[PDB]
Amino acid sequence: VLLALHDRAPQLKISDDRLTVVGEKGYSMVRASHGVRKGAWYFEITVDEMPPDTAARLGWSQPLGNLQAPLGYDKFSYSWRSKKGTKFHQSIGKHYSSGYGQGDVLGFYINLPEPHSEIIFYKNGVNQGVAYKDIFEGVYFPAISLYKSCTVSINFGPCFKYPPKDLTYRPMSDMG
Amino acid sequence: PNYALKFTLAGHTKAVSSVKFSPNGEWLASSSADKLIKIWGAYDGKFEKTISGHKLGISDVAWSSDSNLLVSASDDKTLKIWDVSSGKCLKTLKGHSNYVFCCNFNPQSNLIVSGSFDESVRIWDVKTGKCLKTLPAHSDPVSAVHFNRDGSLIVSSSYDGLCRIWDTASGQCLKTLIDDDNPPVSFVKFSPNGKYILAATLDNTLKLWDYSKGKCLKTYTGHKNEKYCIFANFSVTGGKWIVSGSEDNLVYIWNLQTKEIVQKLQGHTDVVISTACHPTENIIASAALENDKTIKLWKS
Amino acid sequence: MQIFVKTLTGKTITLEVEPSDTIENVKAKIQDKEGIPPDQQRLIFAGKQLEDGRTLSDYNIQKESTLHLVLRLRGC
Amino acid sequence: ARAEVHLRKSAFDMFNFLASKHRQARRATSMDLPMPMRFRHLKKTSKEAVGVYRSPIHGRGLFCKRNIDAGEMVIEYAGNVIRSIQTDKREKYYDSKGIGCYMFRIDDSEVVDATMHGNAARFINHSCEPNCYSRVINIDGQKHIVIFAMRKIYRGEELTYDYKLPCNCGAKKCRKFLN
Amino acid sequence: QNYPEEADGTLDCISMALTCTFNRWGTLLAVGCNDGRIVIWDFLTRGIAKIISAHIHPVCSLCWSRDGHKLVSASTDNIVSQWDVLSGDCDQRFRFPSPILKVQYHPRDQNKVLVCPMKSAPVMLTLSDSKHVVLPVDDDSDLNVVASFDRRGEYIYTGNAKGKILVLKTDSQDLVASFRVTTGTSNTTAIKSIEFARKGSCFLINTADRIIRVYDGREILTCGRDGEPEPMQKLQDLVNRTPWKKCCFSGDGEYIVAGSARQHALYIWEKSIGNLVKILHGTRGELLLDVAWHPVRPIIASISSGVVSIWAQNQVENWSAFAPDFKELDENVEYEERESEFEDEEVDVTSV
Amino acid sequence: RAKAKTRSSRAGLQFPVGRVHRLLRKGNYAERVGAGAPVYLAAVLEYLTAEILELAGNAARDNKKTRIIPRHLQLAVRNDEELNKLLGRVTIAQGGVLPNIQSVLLP
Ligand SMILES: Nc1ncnc2c1ncn2[C@@H]1O[C@H](CSCC[C@H](N)C(=O)O)[C@@H](O)[C@H]1O
Ligand SMILES: [Zn+2]
Repeated sequence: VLLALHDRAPQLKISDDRLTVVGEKGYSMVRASHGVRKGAWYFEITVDEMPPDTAARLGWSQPLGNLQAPLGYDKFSYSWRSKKGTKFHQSIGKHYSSGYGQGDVLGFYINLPEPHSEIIFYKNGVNQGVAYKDIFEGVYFPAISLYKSCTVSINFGPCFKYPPKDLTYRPMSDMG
Repeated sequence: PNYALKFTLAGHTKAVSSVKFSPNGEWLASSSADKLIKIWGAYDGKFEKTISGHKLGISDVAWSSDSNLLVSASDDKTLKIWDVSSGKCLKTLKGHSNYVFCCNFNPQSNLIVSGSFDESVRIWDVKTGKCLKTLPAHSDPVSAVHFNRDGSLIVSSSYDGLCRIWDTASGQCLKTLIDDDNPPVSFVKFSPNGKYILAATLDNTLKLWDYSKGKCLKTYTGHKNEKYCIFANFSVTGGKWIVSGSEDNLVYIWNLQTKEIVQKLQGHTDVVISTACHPTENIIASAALENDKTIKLWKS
Repeated sequence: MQIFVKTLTGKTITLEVEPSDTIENVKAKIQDKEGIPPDQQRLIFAGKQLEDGRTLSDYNIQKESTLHLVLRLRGC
Repeated sequence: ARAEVHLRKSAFDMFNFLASKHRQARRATSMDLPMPMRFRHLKKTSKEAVGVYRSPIHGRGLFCKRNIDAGEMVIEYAGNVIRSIQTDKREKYYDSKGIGCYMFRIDDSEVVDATMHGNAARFINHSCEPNCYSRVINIDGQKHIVIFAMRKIYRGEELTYDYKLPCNCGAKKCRKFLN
Repeated sequence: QNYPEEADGTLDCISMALTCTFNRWGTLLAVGCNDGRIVIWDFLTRGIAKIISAHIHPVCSLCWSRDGHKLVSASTDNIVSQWDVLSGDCDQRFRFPSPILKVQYHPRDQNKVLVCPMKSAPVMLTLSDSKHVVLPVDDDSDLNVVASFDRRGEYIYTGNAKGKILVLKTDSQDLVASFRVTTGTSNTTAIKSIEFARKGSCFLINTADRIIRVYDGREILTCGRDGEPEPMQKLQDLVNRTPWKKCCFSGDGEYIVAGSARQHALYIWEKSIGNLVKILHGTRGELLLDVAWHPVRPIIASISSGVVSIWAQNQVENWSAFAPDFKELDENVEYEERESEFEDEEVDVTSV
Repeated sequence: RAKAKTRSSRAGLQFPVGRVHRLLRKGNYAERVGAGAPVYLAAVLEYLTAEILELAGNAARDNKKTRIIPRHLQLAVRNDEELNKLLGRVTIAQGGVLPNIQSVLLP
């Protein structure tokens, strides 16, 4: 699936294969043009490079968030810190969960029927923490907010490499 | 910790401002607000004279290292250099446009610092009485100024919670220690070696800031100091006691080894604003405000 | 003939030379063993400046004696 | 005098720069040269061009010491190159700290902070008949913020510009609402 | 910082200054004058500390003691007195041959003073009584000898007007080490003054062919008697040719200052590399008298026509000593601050 | 018979010392030419050359160029005060002028 062009921060290294993103200095949260509304949709975040001192905030942020927003600023955006899992949300400090290794396959999922949510930190089909509860209906963009130039890819194929176990979803060849 | 009353210096007819010991440790001086600076002894309170010749009131009186020369922080916006052995107006020196509260000498006795109310902290001359330097320091009346042991540093306390260390030779600011609270900082002074500064703030808590690093070490609790500007001292003869005046008709003496209520003296009838410690002996002065007008000599 | 050279710092070199060797050979051996450049090897024999173009059978040098290497400084 | 315990003991101010004194072509920045020829000489000139003193208008202000000519450069507004959402945290933060806003945006992407880091281009007051303005120029890819002039400015006159709430400007063309 | 650069005022308080010296810590400055007056300043307070009337005839030599409480001088009247800084009274006084050059305490003991008369031999004295030991001179023909103690106090270096340096042991007069200075091709040159550092073994010889030679204090002890050492560093001026007047070392013995006897300038070299680093000019038509150096801080005190100048680094200040939470930058700096956007120690306070 | 070291390297310069000494000997200035005179004069010529090329390279950088043409030498000389007093009666070819319009001519 192709990325966006004008609803984003162009100073990042949207690399020249149109399928791989590289970050820069600062949490300039680039967000894709395929935000969830209803049904069931999932993709992966495939790490091909992760140097040290590279915190990678991953989550789901609304169109109401800033293009330069920290992922974890408000009620409209979650967070998951690499240092002791200490997530920050509505300016709340809670030492909560664990970290994440190098070169793994990431990817988060939410289930919003036409509601009741399934918001758990999804890593490799393994529980990493029940995050939050009872959001409102709306749009949530794929949030890529990196600290350094860690080259990570992204999988848009229906043949996922680490999906959640027993997931009800739809193939990604219908959004773009 | 066995201090008992010996004598009582009486004769001051207004609120007693401050009493200080001579540097040789033989002459506890005295003053008041009635334009009368008396000269008393140390071991019995023996009368010598009463220094005057002014036009308006008197705040404070400084010393000389040989216990001879004096200056008066008068309240006619002037600087009158005095003398113990004669009692003569040696140098009549103007220089300020408001009153003066604190004034001190460097240990080599050639400069006069004068933290005033028109906020021009000046450095005067002793031999000729000429103005020498000028420091645009504060936006508040300066409460305390002090030199270190050698004489290369000047400290300054204010009302907005600021302390700045000033240079003697060049004369610019070097270190500013910051506080989130802003009480009127009443009386700062150096350590007796010249490597620490003891700060007195108006939140009923004293603080001992380390000089070069820039953080505090230990505090004091259990004293009453909210309205006025109460002095403090050090003790090197016996224990590590810290002598200060009191508002609730007491004498505030405690130890940083204790950090708790371990000794209180009692007997005053007004707010003791100024205490003084003796360099070689265990002699403690304590002078109160207008409802007492007496001085209680404590002695171990 | 193993004579010695002690400097002013307190270090003594152990040179297992022959009684008929040259100076630049000693310079090359010191370049091999120490890494110190030979641009300062002014040896002192009874206060006299030993000339650099000499041998050991010239100054009537006693065996297992002590010479002295004094460092010099130049370079801008 | 040791007894009259009075008010006016705290002011809650960062700068105690309000002093007792408050004593308020040929050059390359005034020539018609291209822009990086002027921008290089700018920072060497701005140390002797202007200064900060006690302004009668509102707090402190920028006061020249030398005759600025017409249409030349005066000083650069330079501080932290932050992005436009840390500005919200700092607005609420110094709302809790009571410190005012020093936030010029270069464009609709990033904002220059002048609270923790900056130079003497903070202390320029607001007015309605000003004598200075601003542009955004290009020096080797990066962008900068230069305060120009509008007419010949005499030694002692205060420099002001339009920032774009009751104000103490007092000018005849006042608006009385600065938003 | 390092070696001074800017002119920085003067001390135009008492006229007709002639010579100057510092103590070990550099807090006092004794200066003799043209009528027997010794004025002491301060550098901790930048003010005059004490003025003591000495004599009626001028003073041409001064030396501080090790404790700092005793001075000694050598006026025109052949007077060598152990003065006081507290009372200020002459104690000892006895006449010499009428020109006297230099006096100097022993660097460890305030009992031994080394007086160098002009037309005589060096005389080592005592101060517990009136003993005097006339030191031996090799040539005994010219009688123009300068001498001084070394740094620690173990030896005394002596020099004649023929370029023959001798080493005498400080108490038993043991002529153990000697050399003749290799001046050009064949001719020998005079010796004007000998000075020693404050840290180490190096020293300098001021000859009369206008070249300053920097030796090492251990090569002489290595070479022994009648050896031939060569200098570590040869320093001169060849444009103006500059006959020198006075030399001394820096604080830790790293730099060398050398005042001029013709043009009123001061030249500063390095000792390690050996290159000229700065020339400090001044008033164009004066005449130079003395050069000093502050032992822990870069201050030079040059006397010229009674005016003492002080080259003292030109302190220029800034902000951020007033507001410590602020950093006054110069150009733009981009960053974000953090990657996550939201004991009983009893120390002696009266220890000196 | 030793290794030859040119007199420029012995003084730490970049201009030649031997060529300056020859041009003083073969130029009818005096009979005898001292030893330190070409070293002094080559040091002075190197200082003035570096002093003008600094400013010319700065102007060439500010015009978004890599090389130096005579316009940048013109701007560098005419903007400095003391280089302008030294090169006062000198025409530099292909140089142009400085922008200067009088005050009473523009509306
Ligand atoms: N001319 C003016 N009249 C009233 N308020 C002004 C003003 N110019 C600036 N201000 C206010 O003051 C702030 C600028 S900072 C003012 C100068 C300096 N900080 C000082 O007082 O010492 C802004 O928040 C603005 O709201
Ligand atoms: Zn207004």
